[PDB]
Amino acid sequence: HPGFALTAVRTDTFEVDMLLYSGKSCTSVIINNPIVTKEERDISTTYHVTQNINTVDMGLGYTSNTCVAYVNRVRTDMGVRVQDLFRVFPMNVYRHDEVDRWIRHAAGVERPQLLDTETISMLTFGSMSERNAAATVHGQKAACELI
Amino acid sequence: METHLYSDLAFEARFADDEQLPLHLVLDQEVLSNEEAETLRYVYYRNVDSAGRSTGRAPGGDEDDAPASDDAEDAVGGDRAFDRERRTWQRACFRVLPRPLELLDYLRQSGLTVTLEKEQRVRMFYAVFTTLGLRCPDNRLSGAQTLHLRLVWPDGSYRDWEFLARDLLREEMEAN
Amino acid sequence: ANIFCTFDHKLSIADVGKLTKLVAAVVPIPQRLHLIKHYQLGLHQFVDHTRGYVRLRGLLRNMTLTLMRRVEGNQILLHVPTHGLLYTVLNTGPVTWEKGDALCVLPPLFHGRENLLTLGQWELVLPWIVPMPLALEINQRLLIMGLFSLDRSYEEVKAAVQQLQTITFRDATFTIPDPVIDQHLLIDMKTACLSMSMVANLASELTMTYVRKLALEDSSMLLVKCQELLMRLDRERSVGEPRTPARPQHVSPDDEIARLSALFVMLRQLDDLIREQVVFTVCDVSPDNKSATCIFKG
Amino acid sequence: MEANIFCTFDHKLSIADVGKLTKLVAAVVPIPQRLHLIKHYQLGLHQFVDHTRGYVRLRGLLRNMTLTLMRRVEGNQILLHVPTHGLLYTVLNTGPVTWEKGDALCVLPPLFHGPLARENLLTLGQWELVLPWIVPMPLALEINQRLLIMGLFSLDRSYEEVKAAVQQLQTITFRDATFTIPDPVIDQHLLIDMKTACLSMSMVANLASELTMTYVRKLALEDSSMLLVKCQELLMRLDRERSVGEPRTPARPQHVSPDDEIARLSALFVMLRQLDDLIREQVVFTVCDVSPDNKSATCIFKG
Amino acid sequence: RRGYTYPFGDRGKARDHLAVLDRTEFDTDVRHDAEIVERALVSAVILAKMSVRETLVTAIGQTEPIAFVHLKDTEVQRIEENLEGVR
Amino acid sequence: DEVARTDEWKGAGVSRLREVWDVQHRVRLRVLWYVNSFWRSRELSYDDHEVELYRALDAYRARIAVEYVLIRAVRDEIYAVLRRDGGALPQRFACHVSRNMSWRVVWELCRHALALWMDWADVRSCIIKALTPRLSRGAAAAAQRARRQRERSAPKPQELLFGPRNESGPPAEQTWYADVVRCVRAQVDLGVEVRAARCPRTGLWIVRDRRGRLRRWLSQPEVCVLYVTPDLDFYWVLPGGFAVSSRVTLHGLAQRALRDRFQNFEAVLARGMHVEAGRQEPETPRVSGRRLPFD
Amino acid sequence: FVDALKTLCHPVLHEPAPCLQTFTERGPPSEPAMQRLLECRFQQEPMGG
Amino acid sequence: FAATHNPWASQAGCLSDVLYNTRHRERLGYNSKFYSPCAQYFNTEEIIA
Repeated sequence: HPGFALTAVRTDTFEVDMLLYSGKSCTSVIINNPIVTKEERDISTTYHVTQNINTVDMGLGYTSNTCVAYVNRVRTDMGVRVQDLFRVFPMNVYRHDEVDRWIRHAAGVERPQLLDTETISMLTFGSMSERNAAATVHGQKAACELI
Repeated sequence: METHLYSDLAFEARFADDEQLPLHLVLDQEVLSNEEAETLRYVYYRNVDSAGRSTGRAPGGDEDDAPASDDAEDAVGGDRAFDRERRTWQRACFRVLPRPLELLDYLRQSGLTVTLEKEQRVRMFYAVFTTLGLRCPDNRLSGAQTLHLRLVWPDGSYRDWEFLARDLLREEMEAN
Repeated sequence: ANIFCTFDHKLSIADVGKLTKLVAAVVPIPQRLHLIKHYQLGLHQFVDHTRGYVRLRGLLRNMTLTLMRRVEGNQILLHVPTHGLLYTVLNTGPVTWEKGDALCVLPPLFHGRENLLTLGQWELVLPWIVPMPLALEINQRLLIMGLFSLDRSYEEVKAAVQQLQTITFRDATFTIPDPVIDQHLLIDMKTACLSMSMVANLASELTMTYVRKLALEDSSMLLVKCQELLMRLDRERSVGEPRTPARPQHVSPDDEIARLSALFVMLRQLDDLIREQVVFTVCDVSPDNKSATCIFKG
Repeated sequence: MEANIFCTFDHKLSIADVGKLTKLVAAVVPIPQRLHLIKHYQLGLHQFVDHTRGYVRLRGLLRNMTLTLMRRVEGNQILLHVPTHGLLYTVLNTGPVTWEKGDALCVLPPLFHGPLARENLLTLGQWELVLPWIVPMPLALEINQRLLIMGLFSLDRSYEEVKAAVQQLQTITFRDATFTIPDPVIDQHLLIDMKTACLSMSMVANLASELTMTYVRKLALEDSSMLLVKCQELLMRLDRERSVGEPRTPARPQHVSPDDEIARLSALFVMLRQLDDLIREQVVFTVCDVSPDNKSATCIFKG
Repeated sequence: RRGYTYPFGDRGKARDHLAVLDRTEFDTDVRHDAEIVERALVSAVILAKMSVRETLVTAIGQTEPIAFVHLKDTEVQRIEENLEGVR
Repeated sequence: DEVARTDEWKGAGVSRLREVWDVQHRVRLRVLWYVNSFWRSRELSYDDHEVELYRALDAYRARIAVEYVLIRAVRDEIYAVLRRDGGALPQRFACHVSRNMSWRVVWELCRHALALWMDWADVRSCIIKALTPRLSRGAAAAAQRARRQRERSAPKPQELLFGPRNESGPPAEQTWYADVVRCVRAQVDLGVEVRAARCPRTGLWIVRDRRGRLRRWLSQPEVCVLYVTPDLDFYWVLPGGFAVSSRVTLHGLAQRALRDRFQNFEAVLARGMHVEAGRQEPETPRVSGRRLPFD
Repeated sequence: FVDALKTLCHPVLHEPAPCLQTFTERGPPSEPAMQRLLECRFQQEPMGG
Repeated sequence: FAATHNPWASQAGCLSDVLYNTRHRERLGYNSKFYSPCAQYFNTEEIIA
C-alpha cells in the first residue's frame, strides 16, 4: 500500500430512444419562398435550393416535454483502464535524462522514437495519438481518471 | 588543375587528424591506355611503413598475422579479414583530360605561373590529374616509406604499382 | 460563387449598421461551403492564449478568402473571387496603399476595439491587408525579437528590442507587440526559433562532409570556393579553442540518416515563415484611400 | 490558343476498349506538345517509361509535359481539354492515394503500390495507357525529400551498409497506405540538385549569426521538454563525435545590432527559399469538393 | 575556459564574470596593471567561490576580498611570507 | 578586402617537374610541386637510415614471393604425391586409350611439360584465379550453408508430403580454371576457364569450352594440363586422362600477405549506379575525346 | 491425472524442437524495451587456475 | 485486458499451439481421421482467412 487512496471517475455512453410531447399550436412557423442558386462547371451544373423558415415560441412557459423512454446498448466498455497522462501531457520530461528513461520504461510508455513532422505536430498542437486496438470487443474505452 | 587545388585545401583541413601531406601527380600514356583513361572509375592509394605494415591496420599486429587454414568454411578469416583489408585503402579525387595536350602550355593556359629550372616541353595524348596523401605522423617521414597506387575500372578490375619515398622526395626534401 | 452566412444570435439595428460598414472587407472562411453559421466568420475561431502570430499565419495559409456583399435583414452574402478579375476591397490595414502595391494578408497585431461586432463572446476579427515590404519587415522583426528573448537581462539588448518594436512605413508609425510575455515565449514562436537555430547548426556540421562527397565525383571550382569558405568558417569559429575541430570520416549510417532527416524536417517548419502570400494587386485607389480596386491573384 | 485537342487512335477499337475510354472521362492525361492533332502513341507516360533509367528522369520529363482533361470518346476519336487557370473543373483520381478537401495536388510518376497487381488500362497491342499520379502536396514533398536524402546518403558507400537504410527510406506510409519509390538511381539531375543543396548549406552556415547559432544551447540550459530532448540528442551526439568537450555555456553578446541581424536573416531566408525549391513541386489543383467514395473531386486548376 | 566548461548552479552571473575574464588585456604603460589585475582576480575568486558554492558576500557597497581557496592556513601563510619577501 | 587562397595559389604557380618510376621500374609518372602548398609551412624532418631501407626492401621481396611460393608448393606437392604412390596413377578424365601406344615417350613428355610449366607459371596462373573468389566476403557464409545442406538427414514422409519443396543440391556442372602447357612448340596458356561435368556412364570428368564445345587436349600427346577446382583440389593430367590428384595447401602463407596482395575490390556508389543492389546497369559513364563534352 | 497418461507421456509433449524452430524463425524482438532483455553473454573457460 | 491467461497455449510457438494447430500437426506425423475439439480454436490460418 503506497500510503494514499484514490477515487476513479468514469463516463459511460448509452444509446436511447426518446419521447417528446408538444402542445397544439405551441409555436408559430413562417416559411418564405425558395431561392435557387446555380453553380456551373464544364461537365455538369450544380443547383442549390434554400428555404428560409422563421420560428417564434408562443408558450407562456414550457409547452413541450421530453422523456428517455428506452435504452438498448452500452456504447462504452465500463472498464477499468486508467487515463494515460503521458498522452495528454506529452511534452513533460524529468530533468535528469536517465531517471526519465527509467520511469518511462517502468510505466510501459514509449518515447517518441525519432524527430519527425508528425511527432512535432503531436507535441505542439496535439493529435489522436492513441491509435485503435487491433480488435474491439467491448466498445469504446471509458478511461478512468484518478484523484 | 582544380583537383590539385581542392586536394591541397582538403589535406590542409584534415592534416591535424590524418597527418598526411598532399602529393600531386600527372598520368599519361606511359602508365595507362587511352581506353583505360576514358573509362577510369576510382583511384585508391595506400601507405606502407618501413616494416611493411599498412597504415590502416593496428600498430601491434592483427589476427591476420596467423597462417591461413585451408578450410573452406573458414575461408581466410573471411568477413573480418575482408573488412580489415578494405579499411586500409583510401580514395582520391581525379580528373581526366581526354585529348592530346602539352602540359606546360596547358598549365599556362590556366591561371598558373610556371617557372622551371629547364623549360622542356612534354607532350601527352591524355592526362589524369590526381593527388595522393603521404603519411608523416611524427612530423618526420622516412625515406623507406612506401606508397601504393591503385586504378579501378567499371568491371572491378584493378592495376597496382608501389613507390618508395626516396624516389619521390630525395632532392625535394633536401631543398627544404 | 456565392456563400450564404446566417446569424442565429439576435442582431440589433445598431449591429446591422456596424456590419454594413464592412461591405467590401476580406473575410476568411475555414472551408468552402454553400451555407455557414456566423461562428465560422473571421479568425475568432482560432484565438487562444497559448498560441500567437505563427499559428494564425499558418492557419490563414490554408483558409479560403471571400469578399462581402450587402446584407439581408439576417443573412450575409459572401463572394469568392476568381483569379485574374478585379474587385473593390476595403483597406483594413494600419497603412495607406498606393498604385502598384502587392498586398499580403496577415493576422491582426492590434485593434483600434473601436467597431468590434460582438455577439455573446463571439466577435468578428478580420486580418490585415498590407503591402508586401511591411509584411516582410514585421515578420522578420518578430522572428529576430524571438531570438533575443532568452537573454533580455542586459540593457543593450533591451535597447535593441525597443528599437526593433517600432516601425515606420511611408508616414505611418506604430508599435509591434512583444512576442515574449512574463519572461516566456509561446510554443509556436519557440518552435520556429528552435527550428531555424537547428537548421543553422546542422548545416555548419554537415556541409564539409557533403562537399567532400560531391568533390569525389567532380572537382569544379565552385566546390573549391565552398571548401575555402568552410575552412575560413572553421578557423574563425575555433579561434577560442585549442588544437583542432577534428571532424572524423567513419560516420555510422544511422547517424547520417538521422542528421539529414532532421535537417529537412526542420526546414519544413520554416516554409510558412520564409514566404509571404501575395494575393491582390491594386490598380486604382480612391482619394479617400480607405478603399481601392485590386486584381485578385489567388 | 488551342483549347480542345483531337487525338486519333491508329488501332481499331473494340467494344470493351470504348467502354474503358468512356469510363475514363475526366482523367488527367499529359501530352508532350500542345498540338491540335496528335496520334495515340503520344498519350500518357508509355512513350517515356524505362526501367534501368531511373525515377528522376521520368519526373523531369513529366514536369515538362502539358496536362489535359479527357472527354468525348466518339468512335475512334477522343477530345482532350486543356484547362485554363482559375476555373473550376471536375477531376477523376485514378491512383490509390486518398484525397481530402482543401489540400493541394501535384503530378508525379506512379509509385509502386502494395498489392503488386497494378492491372492495365487500355492495351492496344504493345502500347498501353499509363497515367501519372495526382497526389496531395505532403506526399509529393516527402517523396522528393526522401529521394534527395537517399542520394546524399548513398554516395561513396558500399552496397552492404546502404541496403537496409535504403530499404527503409524507399517505403512511404501516407493516410493508411504504403507505397515504395520504384527506381532510384544516382543521375546527373540528382547530382546537380545535390550540388545546389551543398552550396545552399554552405551559404547558410556562413551567414548564420552568433545568436541564431547559440539559441538552441541557451534553451537547452534554460528549459526542458521532449522536443528539446530530441534536438539535444542529435547535437550531443555530434559534439561527442567531435570532442570530449562538455556542453559549454554561451557568453554575453558582444555586438548587439538589430540592423545587422535583420540583413543577415534576410540573406538566410533567401538561401532557405533556394533550398526549399529543390523539393517543392508545382501545385496544379486545389480541391474543394470530394465524392464520399473518393473517386472524383471538384478542383480549381492552377497553371 | 575552465569556467565556461563548469556546470554552475546558475549560469547567469557566471556568464558575465567569464566575460570579464575574457575582456582582460594589458596596456602599453605599466601604471594601469594594478586595477585590471584587481578586477580579473575578483571575478576569478567569485567564480571559484561559486564552484564550491560558498556564501560569497553581497552587502551594499561591499565586494569580495581576494583570497586563496581551499588551501591550508599554514600554506597560505607560507605563500604570504614568500610575497612579503618579494616586497 | 582580403585575397582568396585560389588567387595566391594561381599567382605563386609551380616550380618543379620530376619523373618518378615505380620500384620495379614498370611505370613512370610526373610529380608537380606548388610553391604555395601548405606542405611548405610544416616543420618536417626527413631521414633515410640504411637499415630501414634494407628492411623495407626485404619486406618488398616478401610481398612479391606470395604467388611464386604458392606455385612452388603446388609443384613440390605434385612430386610428393607422385613419390607416395610409386608412379602409378589412375585414369580420371574420360578418354579412350590403346595398349599398343609407347607410354614411355609420353612419360618423358610429361616430365618436359612439368619443367616447362614450372618455368612459365605466373601470377595469372589458374591457382591464383581459383583462390581469389575464396577471399570474397560472402565466401565463408556460402561454405557454411553448403556444408549444412550437404549433411542434413534424409527427409521424413511428413515433409515430403507437406510444406516446402525439396532443398536443391549443387549443380552438376562446375567452373574450373586450368593451365595448359604444350611442348612441341613451347607455349603455356595460364588461367583458362573451363566447365567440368561428370560423365553418367562412368564417373570420370569431362571438360568443355565455356561455349559448350568439348576440349580436345586429352587426345593430343604433346600437351599436359593442370586443373584447379574451387574446392582447391588440383589435377595434373597427362594425355589419356591419367592424372595426379592432391589439394592446394596454402597454410605456408600468412593471412595478411595473401589477403592484402589479392583480395578482390568492391565498388562504392557513384554516378550511374542504381541505389538498389543487383539492378541492371545503364550505359557506362565514359568520358571521351571523340565527342564534344556534355555540360 | 492418472487417466490423463494417454496424453501426458506421449513423446510430442516432451520434444521442444518445433517450438525452438519457430522461436528462431520469428527472430529477436526489435522493440527498444526488449533490447535490454537481449544482451546476455555466456563464456566457456578452462578450470585450470 | 491482460496479455494472456495461458502462456503455454496462446503464443505463436507454444506447446499447445504446436500440439493442436493443424499446420504444426502436418509437420509432425498425425492421423487426420481423428477428430479434435481444439482444432477450431488453434487453426489460426483458417480464422485469419
